[PDB]
Amino acid sequence: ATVNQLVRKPRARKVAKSNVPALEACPQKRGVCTRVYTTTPKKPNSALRKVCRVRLTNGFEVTSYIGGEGHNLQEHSVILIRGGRVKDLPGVRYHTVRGALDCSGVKDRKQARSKYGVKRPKA
Amino acid sequence: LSKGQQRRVNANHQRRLKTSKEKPDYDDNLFGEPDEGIVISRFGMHADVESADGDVHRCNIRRTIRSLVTGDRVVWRPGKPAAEGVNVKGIVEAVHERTSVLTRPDFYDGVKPIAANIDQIVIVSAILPELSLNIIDRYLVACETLQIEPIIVLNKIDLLDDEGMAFVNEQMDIYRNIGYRVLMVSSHTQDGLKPLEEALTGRISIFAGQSGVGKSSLLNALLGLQKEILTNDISDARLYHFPHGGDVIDSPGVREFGLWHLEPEQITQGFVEFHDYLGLCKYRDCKHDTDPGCAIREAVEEGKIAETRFENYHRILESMAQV
RNA sequence: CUAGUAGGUGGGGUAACGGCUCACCUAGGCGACGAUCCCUAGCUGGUCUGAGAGGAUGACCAGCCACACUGGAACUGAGACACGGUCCAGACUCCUACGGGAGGCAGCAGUGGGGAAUAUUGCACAAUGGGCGCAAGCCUGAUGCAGCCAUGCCGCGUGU
RNA sequence: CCGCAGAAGAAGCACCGGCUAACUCCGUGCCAGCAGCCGCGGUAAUACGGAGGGUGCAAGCGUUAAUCGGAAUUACUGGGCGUAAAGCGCACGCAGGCGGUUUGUUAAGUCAGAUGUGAAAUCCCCGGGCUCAACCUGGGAACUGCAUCUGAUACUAGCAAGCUUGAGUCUCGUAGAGGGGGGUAGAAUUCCAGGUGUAGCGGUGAAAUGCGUAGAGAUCUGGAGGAAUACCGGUGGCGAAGGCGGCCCCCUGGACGAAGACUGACGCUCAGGUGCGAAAGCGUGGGGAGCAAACAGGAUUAGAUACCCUGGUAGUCCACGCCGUAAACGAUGUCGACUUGGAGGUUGUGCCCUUGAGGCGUGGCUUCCGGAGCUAACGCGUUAAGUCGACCGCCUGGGGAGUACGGCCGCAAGGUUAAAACUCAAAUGAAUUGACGGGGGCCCGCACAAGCGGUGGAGCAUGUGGUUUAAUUCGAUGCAAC
Ligand SMILES: [Zn+2]
Repeated sequence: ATVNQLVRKPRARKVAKSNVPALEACPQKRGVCTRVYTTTPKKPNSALRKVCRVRLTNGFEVTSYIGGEGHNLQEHSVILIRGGRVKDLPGVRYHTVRGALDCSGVKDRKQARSKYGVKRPKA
Repeated sequence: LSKGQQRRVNANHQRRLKTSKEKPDYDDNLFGEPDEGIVISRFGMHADVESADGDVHRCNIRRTIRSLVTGDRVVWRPGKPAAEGVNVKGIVEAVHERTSVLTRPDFYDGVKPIAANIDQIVIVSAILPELSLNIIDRYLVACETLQIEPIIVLNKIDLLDDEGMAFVNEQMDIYRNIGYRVLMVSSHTQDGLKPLEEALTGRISIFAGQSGVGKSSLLNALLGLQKEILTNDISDARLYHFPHGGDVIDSPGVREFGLWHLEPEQITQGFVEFHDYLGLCKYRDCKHDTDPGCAIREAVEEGKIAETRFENYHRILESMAQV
């Protein structure tokens, strides 16, 4: 528009709202659960989920989804987050690594075993 | 929603119950053994269910459940064993066939059963400020149609006086004349709490009244522990348990027993008394109004049939076509 | 909004211009051309991205600067207000014959601990580099390497 | 580097619904689960679990975390605010921004050369060297700046020195609800003193409080007052906006036209700054007709601290002051100049047998239709939302939240300014088609209507539903089952 104006205020683009704030470009963080909560899915898109508030070390609780199917999580239970989000569960924005720390792999998935970090079979 | 897909689906859910009951460990691991329960509280998306053990569990309700409501006793699970123990964690795997239950009328939104497994439905009511037999009249038909027992309870009697009661009790005598059950009392005052207590003895029933009839007083009067707030001014699906046995589905609505339209020939069956007023009339199709030689009319203006009952019965039929 | 503040006189001080300084004088100086006040930040060449212009940055290597346990100090000196000097107050620390003392890993290696995570308490003076030295040479965790890491990149291959 | 064994010791992981390259069999049955997205699964799922088959990728792979890229997704290049987010009500003016027409001028900007400067490594052009590559090395190019010097002098700049079409000015008119102040009347009505007069009046889909024989209502006369100023009057006017309507006077602002004469760029915009602000409310103090939040009765209703009725305070009008929001709207920033028009509106005038109402021009602005044009559309379209230029304001998805907190203001309300967290994944637009109406209109048919005979009661047959039965076979049921 004008120069005039431009010289006074610079243009301004957005500053992105960080979807997480497990931050300090968190790769991963240990957290510790709280308990393993449970909550409903979304209005049409419906599934139960094993999720859990997590007592992260940087200090921010938040409930994570517990991936896959199989399980091993208590109330008190050091755990490791990753981001994520169950696009059908509000409040999820994470994802606790399966196979990490306080869990190993679930039983016998075969496909994509890295997701749900599982060994290689006996071959 | 698919009546067909709904059907085939029904069978599946049904088998799931019996199959799960067959025995457990094959089911297992996330959740624990199935057990019976009834629905006390409705969390919209959750439900509080009291177990056989007698400990309530807030549970999820698998989509596979078309619906659920208060007064629904049936099978259930909580998550695991471990999981109930930190924080009420459970889920409702399936439900049972509501043996006895009732629904609300509505306008757009269709009829929805309010509660199931009911032995008696005590109509509340209150003298403050003023009653309207109409609300009770319409309710009487409901109790007959679901083949439930009705108890009318004129409450808050302590609020009446000389020229206040002499017109209350008598005016209600109609119920004592046609064989209905009633017990004047006043929650605030705890009067006639003996008769009711006995009546509720070994029975499965609940109390619902119109706008502000002392429902909170009576439910809180019989048995009230850590929770006596449901009075207070003029204002407002959980079926609470009784002190002497029996449960009462309280949701903030039920007490306002509206009136839904079931059939046009049933209205005549609503009241047993009609069993003698529908014998021989003037017109084979005499709707009992301004016909020449009617039977119900010749009885009403004759002193036997309570006029008030006529106006109310006639209004009910005119209320349905109000759609 | 600014007090030793702005200048101007005087002196004093620095290797040197100056309020640098003391003393003296004047009463300015400053501000939307955002002073000042606040939050956050090593700076920079770069680096990544983008057709570009720009955008996001600022590891590694090189220029700059600043810091060396918390602080506040000068001295010494070519040169320092001086990481592995000095003194003081300070917090720790630690030792002690309880009188007093000793200590400084934003080096190197390793330790704790912190964390999502980042490697040996290895080797060498051979080369290059530097200190000191008259060379000799000595010293030099700079450095050359060697150890570890599929961290990235590249290649090769695991068979035809 | 030479050598010897021997296929030996060495391939993985993901993905394959669509986007987005890749498909089947089972299991599962809105469960378990998925996942970037849209979304998948409630009995044949290419998406879940398993299996196979193909696609990809490679010692490496995926995922997660990170940055920009895509994104022209802040829009210099390179967006937008008539209706989808976005023009402040509205004005005025200092900083500022922008600048009619001549010359001179400087050489400031500009330009141009030139003089320098711009570590090295990157990078790039070109080459070479490590078996290739990465890498390395050499050379060039480049690193698009600053500075200085010597000019160049079109424009911009500064000043100088000029002009006239901008602006401004004088003059002469017009029209106009421009205002402010003070008068003043009528219409009507509240209330009144009475006239007449009478049961009822008043109120309502029905009713009631209320006034009603104390004479209401009604009628007539007078009077008091309160509030607001019909018909005109308008698709009208004037105003910066908000708005401003009886007639009269006083003080006052702006707009426009015409001969003209005059000045001489004195202008445009404008942050801040200034003043003004539809209705609420405030001061304080009056007032008080009508109306009317609150409040009180009556009614309605299942309830009805509603709509309706009797009403009625606050308020309303006056002053005064304070309060500062308006869908403050043409939902359309400012000032300027342009580019097709037709009918129109109200005011001005030249000229022209006005001989007439006037004709033909000529200015103002505003309506309605409207080309090109422009536009996502609708649409707009010489009064532009076209083409432009200059200035100024704003908008950066939805909710969050016009809120919080700070601020400032303020009697208080409250205004103003304006976030975060988060959460959502789309909201939003318009246009398109149908459906949709207790919308409206337009038709007929035994729809009504016009008649005929009916059916409906009464006794009997089919049937059928209830009820019953050991069985009372199975299906057909709002007209379209009987
Ligand atoms: Zn009859």
